[PDB]
This record gives sequence, C-alpha cells and structure tokens, in this order.
Amino acid sequence: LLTPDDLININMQLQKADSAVQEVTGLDIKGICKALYGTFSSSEKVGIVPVTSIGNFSASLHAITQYFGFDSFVTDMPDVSGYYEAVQNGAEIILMADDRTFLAHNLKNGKMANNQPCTGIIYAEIASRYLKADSKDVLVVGLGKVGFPGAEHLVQKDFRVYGYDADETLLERATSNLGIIPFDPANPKKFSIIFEATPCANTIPEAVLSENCVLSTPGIPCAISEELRDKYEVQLIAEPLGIGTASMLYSVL
Ligand SMILES: NC(=O)c1ccc[n+]([C@@H]2O[C@H](COP(=O)([O-])OP(=O)(O)OC[C@H]3O[C@@H](n4cnc5c(N)ncnc54)[C@H](O)[C@@H]3O)[C@@H](O)[C@H]2O)c1
Ligand SMILES: NCCCC[C@@H](N)C(=O)NCCC[C@H](N)C(=O)O
Ligand SMILES: [Mg+2]
Ligand code: NA
Repeated sequence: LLTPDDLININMQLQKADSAVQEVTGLDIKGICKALYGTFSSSEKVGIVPVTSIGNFSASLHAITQYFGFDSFVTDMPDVSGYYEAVQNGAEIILMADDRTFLAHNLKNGKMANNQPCTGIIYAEIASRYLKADSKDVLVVGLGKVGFPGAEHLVQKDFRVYGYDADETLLERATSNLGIIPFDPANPKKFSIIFEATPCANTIPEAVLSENCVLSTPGIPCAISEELRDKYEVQLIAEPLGIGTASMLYSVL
C-alpha cells in the first residue's frame, strides 16, 4: 500500500521528467520510447506480479503503467500463484522482479526485457538527443549493469564516449570491449552531455560541468549536490522507476 504522499510523488516525478525530457530533447518519455524501439502501445494488458523474494513496488508499477496508458493490474496472489493468476486473467505482458532481476515478458511475441539495460539505454538515448548539444562528446560515469549498456548505445550512435568507473577491472573491460575512452576524473575536460549510473552521491566533479549541461541519471542518490546543479544550471533528467519501466514495455511491444 502506497501512502498518499507516495502516490502523489510518483505522478509528480513522472510529469517533472516528461517536461524535462521535452525541454532537453523535444519529445516526451513516450516519444523517446517510440523513436528508440519503433513500437507503439495499444493499451496492452499488463499483469504485475508481486514477488516475496514486499512494500509498494507492485503498487508503484501499477501507478507508473497507468500513467503511460497501459491496462495494468496487480495480482491478488504473489509468486507462482500470482503468475498463474496474471496469465489466466489475460495478461499479455508480465511485469515482475526479485532483488536481482526486474523483467517484462511479452507472452504474445515472446520478447523479454531486463530493467538494467533498458534503463541505461533510454537514459543514454535521452542524453544523446540534447538539441542544443554542439558536441558529440559524452561522459559516462558508472559502467555497471545500467551504465555499460548505456555507453554501448552511445557508441552505436557514433558519439565520442568517455567513460569512468571506480572499479578499475570493469573500466578496463569496458574500454577494450566497446571503444570508450577511459576518463581520468582529474582530466579538467568539460562536458555538455553526461550520463551517470551509480548508487553513489557526488560522482560528477565540478570541473567536468559546463553551463546548462544535460545530466541524465537513473542513479540514486543524486550524482551532484543541489548546490552544483543550481550553480551550473544543470538540466537534470532523473526519476526513480518509471522511465526505465517505460523503456522495458516499449522494447517488448
Ligand atoms: N531510476 C531507475 O529507474 C533505475 C533502474 C535501475 C537501476 N537504478 C539504479 O541505478 C544505479 C546503478 O545500478 P547498476 O545495476 O548499474 O549498479 P552496478 O553496481 O551494476 O553499477 C554501479 C557502478 O557504479 C560504479 N561507481 C560507484 N561509485 C563510483 C564513482 N564515484 N565514480 C564512478 N563509478 C562509480 C561502481 O564501480 C559500479 O560498477 C543504482 O543506484 C540502481 O539502484 C535506477
Ligand atoms: N533502483 C531501482 C532498481 C531496482 C532495485 C531492486 N533491488 C529492487 O528493489 N527490485 C524490486 C523487488 C520487488 C519485490 N520483489 C516486490 O515485488 O515487492
Ligand atoms: Mg527511471
Ligand atoms: Na548516483
């Protein structure tokens, strides 16, 4: 059960993100998704299954999917009984997550999505569509399960991708495997486009920021302080769950 404040925050954050994405790219979240995957929604029936491997996650997904126009429902039962319930009640897409994997499975066309690459890809896509960019230089901070697919997507779109991760071994593998330029956080290079995907605060050094730069980040907590954000007028794209979820659903349509 979402508290009233929880429900209100979900819609508020989504609308905030919709506007920020429109400001940055000229399209809303839905517009980005359709252009990214070339798919469109028909209010597909989305069955959301709670998994005991439980707070408001299912309830939050319900609000999120409703916001994006999907005919969604949360099953009464959890786990395998819930799955059965969802399929029996005509779910075309199943949405469920344990601590390790959050997936969307379209039972109609057999396409399946993982939240991690779907999130990195859409946030990278948003960042890459900054209209007033004037450079193809992009900084990626965090090359984990969300960050790496995002970097890969930016490379595939022929951007000049700089990457940093505080895990050296991972940085090495990312730099050899997709042609990203290792970035030294002591490099005083300014960026107008930044994609960040870490679970840590203060991961973007001040010296890296330009005026009005786009910072596209699914990471939690925020990659920069409120002070630096206001000081450099950073165009922030950051939202806890919905954007990635939209990316998952459109990717399997
Ligand atoms: N907003 C959303 O919709 C959404 C969806 C999925 C995940 N997330 C969040 O995104 C974040 C990333 O998830 P993930 O699965 O990629 O985690 P992960 O552990 O796979 O990757 C995080 C990476 O950040 C790196 N890192 C940590 N501190 C750093 C620093 N100071 N500089 C550079 N790199 C640093 C780590 O070495 C690690 O490789 C998490 O906070 C997760 O909760 C958000
Ligand atoms: N930062 C958001 C990325 C997802 C985090 C992940 N650790 C997570 O909490 N997954 C959801 C678990 C959902 C739970 N099984 C439920 O159905 O209530
Ligand atoms: Mg999100
Ligand atoms: Na972060």
